[PDB]
Amino acid sequence: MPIRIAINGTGRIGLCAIRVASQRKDIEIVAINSTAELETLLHLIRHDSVHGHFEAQLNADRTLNIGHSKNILVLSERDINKLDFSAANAEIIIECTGKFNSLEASSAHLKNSVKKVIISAPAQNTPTFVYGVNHKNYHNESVISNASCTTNASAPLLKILDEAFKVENALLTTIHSYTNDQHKDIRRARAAGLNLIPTSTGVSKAISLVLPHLGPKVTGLAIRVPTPNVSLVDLSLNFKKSVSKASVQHALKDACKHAFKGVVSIDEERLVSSDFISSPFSAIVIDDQIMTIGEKNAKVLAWYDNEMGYSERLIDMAQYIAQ
Amino acid sequence: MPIRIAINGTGRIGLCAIRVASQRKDIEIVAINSTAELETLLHLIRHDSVHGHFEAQLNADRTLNIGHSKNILVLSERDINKLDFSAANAEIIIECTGKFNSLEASSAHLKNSVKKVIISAPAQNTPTFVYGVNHKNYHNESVISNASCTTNASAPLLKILDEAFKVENALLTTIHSYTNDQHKDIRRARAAGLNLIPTSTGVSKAISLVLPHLGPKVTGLAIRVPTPNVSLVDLSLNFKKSVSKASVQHALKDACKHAFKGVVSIDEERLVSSDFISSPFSAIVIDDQIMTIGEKNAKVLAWYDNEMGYSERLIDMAQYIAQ
Amino acid sequence: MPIRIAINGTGRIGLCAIRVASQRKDIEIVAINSTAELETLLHLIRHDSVHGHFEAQLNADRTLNIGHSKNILVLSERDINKLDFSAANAEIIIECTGKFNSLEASSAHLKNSVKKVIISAPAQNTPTFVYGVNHKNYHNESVISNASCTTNASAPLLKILDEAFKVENALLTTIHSYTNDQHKDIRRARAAGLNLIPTSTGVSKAISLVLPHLGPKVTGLAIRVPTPNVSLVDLSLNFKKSVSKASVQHALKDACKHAFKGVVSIDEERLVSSDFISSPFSAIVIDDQIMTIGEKNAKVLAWYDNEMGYSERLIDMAQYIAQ
Amino acid sequence: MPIRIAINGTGRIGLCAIRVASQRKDIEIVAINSTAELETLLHLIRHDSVHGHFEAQLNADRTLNIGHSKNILVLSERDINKLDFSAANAEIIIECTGKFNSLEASSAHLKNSVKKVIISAPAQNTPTFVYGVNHKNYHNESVISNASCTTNASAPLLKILDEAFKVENALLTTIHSYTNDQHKDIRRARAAGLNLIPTSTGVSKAISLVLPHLGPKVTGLAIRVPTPNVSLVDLSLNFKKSVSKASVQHALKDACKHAFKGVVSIDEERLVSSDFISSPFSAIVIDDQIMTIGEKNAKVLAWYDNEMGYSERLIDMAQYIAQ
Repeated sequence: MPIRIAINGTGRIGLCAIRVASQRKDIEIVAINSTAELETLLHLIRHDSVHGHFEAQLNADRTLNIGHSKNILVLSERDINKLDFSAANAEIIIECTGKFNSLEASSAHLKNSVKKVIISAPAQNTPTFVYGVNHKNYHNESVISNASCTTNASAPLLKILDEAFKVENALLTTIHSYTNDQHKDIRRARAAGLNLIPTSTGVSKAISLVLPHLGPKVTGLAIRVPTPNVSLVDLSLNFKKSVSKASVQHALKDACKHAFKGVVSIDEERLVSSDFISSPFSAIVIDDQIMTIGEKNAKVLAWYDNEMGYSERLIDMAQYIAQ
Repeated sequence: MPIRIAINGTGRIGLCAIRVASQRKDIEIVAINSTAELETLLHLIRHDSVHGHFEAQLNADRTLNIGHSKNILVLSERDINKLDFSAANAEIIIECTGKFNSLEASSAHLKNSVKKVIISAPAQNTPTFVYGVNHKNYHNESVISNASCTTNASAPLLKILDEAFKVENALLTTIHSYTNDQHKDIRRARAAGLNLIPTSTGVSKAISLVLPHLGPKVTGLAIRVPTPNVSLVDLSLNFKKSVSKASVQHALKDACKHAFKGVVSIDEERLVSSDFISSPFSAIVIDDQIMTIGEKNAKVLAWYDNEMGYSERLIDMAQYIAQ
Repeated sequence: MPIRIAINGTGRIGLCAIRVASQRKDIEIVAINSTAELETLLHLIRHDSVHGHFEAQLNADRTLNIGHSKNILVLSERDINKLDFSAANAEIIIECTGKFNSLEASSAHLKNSVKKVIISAPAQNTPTFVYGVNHKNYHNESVISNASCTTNASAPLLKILDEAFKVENALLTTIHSYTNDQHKDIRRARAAGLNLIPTSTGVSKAISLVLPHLGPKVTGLAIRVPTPNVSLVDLSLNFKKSVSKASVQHALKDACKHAFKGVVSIDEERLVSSDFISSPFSAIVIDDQIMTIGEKNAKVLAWYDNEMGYSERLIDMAQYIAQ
Repeated sequence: MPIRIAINGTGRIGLCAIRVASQRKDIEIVAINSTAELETLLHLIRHDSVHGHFEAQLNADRTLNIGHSKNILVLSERDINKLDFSAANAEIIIECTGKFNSLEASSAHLKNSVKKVIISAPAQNTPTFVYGVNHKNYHNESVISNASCTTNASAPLLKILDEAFKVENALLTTIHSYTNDQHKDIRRARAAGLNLIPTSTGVSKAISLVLPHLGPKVTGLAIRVPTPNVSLVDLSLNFKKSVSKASVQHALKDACKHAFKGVVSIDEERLVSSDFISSPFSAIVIDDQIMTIGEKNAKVLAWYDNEMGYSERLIDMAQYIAQ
């Protein structure tokens, strides 16, 4: 029987999760909770400025029909304590509202038929997993976090490169595309659309949750830029083992054939950011721009769609934790 | 007597050089050569989408009157061999067309009253100087290059940090704003306005010209982004001496008080890119985003206006080489 | 004695109103109410991505000192019923929060020393005035609306052209720049940053409030575009009197010399949108693009900064209603 | 036998024409002339920042294989007098370089196997046709123009509305998206990427070529905006017959069912500009934003992709003139 999931929240990540989940034969979306009116929700599923058009229909009984999910109940309840996914017999909640990003808050979902919650964001006090990095450490936790799009891109690369060459230290800069991004930090009060905006983002702590040995050896920051969706991570690494451009390229390519198949990819075609809109990978390595200096240092860049790679991992994690 | 300069070319750098030079009492712009009609040239001097409005007038005899340069002869001759700055008695040519970026090509200017040429770009076979880095090595060369805006930003920082801590290696990434940017590299055939575009840029060779000891120890790349003017350089460095965030901050601040006064600045106000439009500095360090990891590694970011800092250095170099 | 005003709300319009009011010797800003911390508010006054840097200081007693307003009390009270501008003896409130855009809601300000409220937006059930159009009809109303930036641009032009040629009908399209814009209309749910977005905006009703005879003769719409601040209105008019391009140009120019001096301007210099960032005019006519067809029809375009023209009118209206 | 065409020039319109023609079973692309290297041309066919990825292969003999065109000879000859499409037996040239936009210049193609030329731009002294408007007036001319994307959008609407209601006069404003746009007009010297730019465009003359009775009754202008591809035309019309919003809607809808089937479409779904990227229609009417005022005036808006609608018409015209 397909895994019965419900999506809570229909911002960008929730909408992408709907699209992704609808294409998986081992998933049934049984319910969506949205603040939008039904026809607005249908509109936003069908039409997207970056991801294009998508087929979705309304059934006669005003459930939705999308891909393999032919009978999706639509709810509109803001209060998590009143919200009741029981009529749809949901087993896993994908928590995409941004309002309950903690263990205590999202635990309010655990009632009736619901067994598990995956939070689509970093979350306070919450066991955190990145698919391909530490997801096999999962041990039946009922509320988990899928981390951030940034960590989903950088943690796979760090793991691959540490296994090959042994990371001594690394500095990460994320060029974070935020046109579609819907703090004690004064720069967050300034116009996203007109500016490059450097931001601290808790890189060391994030990495520590999924790669505990590396957390203390890495740090970095983000530069928010006014383009949509496709972001880049730039890792500057110092290794124990000597490296060349070729050896770094070969280590990354080998990983994509094996342990990170379907999660990390290599671009050998010299493409640009817009070519990776809607890419399902967590990271796409820019093969020709790998460089080394001295014996022990390298720079590695990788693209990612900050919605679609993440959302593909979200649903991968739902299938995994359902077993 | 003020130094008699002529500006060849009225693209973005030539126009910025006009504006800069007009405000210096020790400079007289005696001539401008432009492919534009006279009233078009006047328009483009007065009105700029990023640098705002500027006072300029046309004299009765149809010379221009701008700041301290009250009698600017306007020429329109494409052929360097026919071009004759003699009627204006020009001594130094600021070569801003992009058509003669070599020692052999720009040497065609050396005739009549002209003694020296400064090329506003990297140039083949041409002695290269960055103000504050190696300009005191100047030894009466008649044709020189002022390098690139990128090297003008990164070379001062490398020099400061090497003097303080000894650079073992460094990796540089420039986030290059190219909305106002008027190769064997296929990515250059793609839409600048819609994409992040990674590009090789010959970092090691560029640094080697002005900091020969460091050239072999540094490399990097650029990511072209569709914002105007204000760029960022991100340096990831490994040092011989142990560093902290504080010690790096103090080394940079001390340099701006002394050896790099008027060339490098520090931002302690947590500003964003648009705040540095039209800045005269080669680099403005982002003080709060300096970070270290391990004992020996640091990341330093700095802003620059890719036209105005460079153009202020261009005119600084003209005053210097005139002695 | 200068007129004692307080600004409620420090979004874009409130910040622009602060800057404007600070430069008027007949105004004293006595208080600002803001949800921001004091140092954040100071930052946002001093630094603006589109309007540039502005001088502001903090006094020893932690009032603000800006231009002619040397002792500005800073409050932070969200609840209009608890908010008390009495300590600063404010007489007029400039209501810029967007939360009280009705006669009933903004009437909660009328207590203690406060005599009048000007709402910086269209407001339900509220007497509405556009400076230069109908402000001389003011008759001591204690709560008024300054309409919208769009109506402030279009209503002056309609008035001028109706007086000259007699408007039979007109169609208005506003190209509304919304990068800095902080409904039953599904298009409002789509990405402002990536799209041209056509929107109904109640043109006929808006015009009817300030030009009652014309309201029934005009309609139109807006197209929201992802550029900042500088908008354009495009009016297509059918007149009773025959017109030429020249006669329309002359009617507009004459009005700017007389009845609309300081409110409407003419651009004879063939400028582009960025040249009018921070312009104080309600509308700047694009003289060379006026056209006619047939005997009776014309098209007239005009620029405006959707923050600064409006905010200059807001303070003009405060001075006027204070008498 | 399929019609043998060759595409001269591989800018945006040439590349779109390749993609379009490759999907038509009654067309064979026999040759492409490009200044690009072969692998660069292949890259630009396969990867597009706005139109996405497209399947194309290189055959063993280094012809291209795209859709129904399995044997495309690739040439690289800049000189029209040396260029020889004979080896590929081309019958119709689609002239997309922008270098030969006149009857005299493009007549240099008429040699060897070539019978006809279609110029993908307005062209001096050249018979001009818009598909659906006047293409049935074609009478075996050997060199023709397909006009501009703007005229392809506006002329169909003018024809429909004139037939229904009789146009007395009209004013047209085109919001022309020019991020992907690769004069005596000083505004053309300013930064396209940062500005709204009003431009005269010879509307009356353009319309006169395809709708001679209407040319004298219409005029207008363009406003160039920094978004990609999807443009809007805004027509303000005065009619002899009385109109309502409903009657205008019905006239446009009826035309799309009949005389303009496949050329004009209606949007009843309240979509935004990005939803029409790569649309094949010359114009897509914005049904809900049609408005009238008085008895005789209306405003009609319509979207178009400024590359793809035009390129679909270009190939439609090639099939038509081949008969």
